[PDB]
Amino acid sequence: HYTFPDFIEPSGTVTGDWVYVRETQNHYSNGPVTDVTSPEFRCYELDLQNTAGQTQTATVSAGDTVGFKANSAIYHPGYLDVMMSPASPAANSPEAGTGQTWFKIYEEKPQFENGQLVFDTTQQEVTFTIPKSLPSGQYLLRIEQIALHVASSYGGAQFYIGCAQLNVENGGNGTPGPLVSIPGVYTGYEPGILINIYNLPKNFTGYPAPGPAVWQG
Amino acid sequence: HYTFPDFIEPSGTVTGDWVYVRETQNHYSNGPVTDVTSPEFRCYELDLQNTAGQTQTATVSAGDTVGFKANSAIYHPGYLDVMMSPASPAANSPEAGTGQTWFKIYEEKPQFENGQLVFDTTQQEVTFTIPKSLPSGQYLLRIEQIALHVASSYGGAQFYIGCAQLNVENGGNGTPGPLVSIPGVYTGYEPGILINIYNLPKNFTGYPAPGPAVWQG
Ligand SMILES: *[C@H]1O[C@H](CO)[C@@H](O)[C@H](O)[C@@H]1O
Ligand SMILES: [Cu+2]
Ligand SMILES: [Cu+2]
Repeated sequence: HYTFPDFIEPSGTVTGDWVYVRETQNHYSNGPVTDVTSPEFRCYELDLQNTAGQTQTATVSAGDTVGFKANSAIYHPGYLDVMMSPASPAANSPEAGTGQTWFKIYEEKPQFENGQLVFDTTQQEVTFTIPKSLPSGQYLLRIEQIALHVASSYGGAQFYIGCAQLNVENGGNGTPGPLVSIPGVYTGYEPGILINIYNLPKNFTGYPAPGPAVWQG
Repeated sequence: HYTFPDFIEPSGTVTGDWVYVRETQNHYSNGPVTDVTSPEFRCYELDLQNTAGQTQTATVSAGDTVGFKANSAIYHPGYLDVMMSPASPAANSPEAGTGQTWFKIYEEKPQFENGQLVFDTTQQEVTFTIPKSLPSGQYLLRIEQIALHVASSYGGAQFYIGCAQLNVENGGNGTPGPLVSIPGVYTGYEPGILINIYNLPKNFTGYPAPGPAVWQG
């Protein structure tokens, strides 16, 4: 149970709560979204229609390292990913990211050792690189942790999400892919989402990361 | 989130919901006790004063195999124990087991190998032997699973509890010990209760079972 209220800007400053990140519904409860088919799986805003317009947009350069800071240690075992979408008409529009335009730029997978998965549950700041070749333009940047501590049953996986609003400058001519929709990216039946992390399947050879591969940009 | 509504009698019959097991407060929620100091940590009854009187008492013999069936798979990782107390004035008295009279008879313990804890989260029926040397008389039989999936913080451990009411016949001359009170047995600071199962401390040699040593009778 945690939120991602703070955008970490290119020079390493942790910005204010919900300044550049769309304030989420769980701003107080810290509870997860658990229905991957729901529209609110996209950015989980306090107000899906009003929150974007109350959120500022951060200017960055393609190639910059940026991040999020969680309100506590990211204490559930899971998979973490960061996905991006061009934001049309702009980063502060609620209609941004409603099409098949999302691509993955970063992930942190559990390790696999001795027939057991290995997790890091002590991280609070998550940082990563905005790809150098990413074209200039407005983008949504979505952090997602899939917490798997009770994921053995359908709808058991817990998703902790935040969407930052970006204005990306000094971009290249890359073509991000593969592309997915959110919701749409998951069914809930994926082997990395519906999973018993404590007693793994017989032919388990490593954590299968769900959704698109990381775009090499 | 599970309950232990069904007593498994000596012949292997899984008995009806709450017949010999005191109906618990989470009879619908399946939610856990989290305050080890609370009086209801004892048997977690729907009504601490009324439930015992509405619960039947199972006649068994010392040496018999008995147990509990949970209402689903016991799917959280943790530590399971079974404790007993002589029940005065009777097994159906709410006053039973209010003293320092509890002893451990059984456990299911997580394993430690290569720096990782190993759990079994697939069991639904828990069976065990009532020690052959146990003195004849009325007893409470308390099953407890300490779920550790979120136990890294104080009060994070989740306790799933059921108390069966027994009339033990054909007993022996054993003297059960060591003895504890419930509440009283735990403080919540035990290294087996206040614990990050995913990222274990430097000087961690193996899972330290909380509470008293198993009484081998
Ligand atoms: C703060 O530091 C960042 C990261 O090195 C730069 O991108 C930025 O121009 C400023 O100097
Ligand atoms: Cu949580
Ligand atoms: Cu539970």
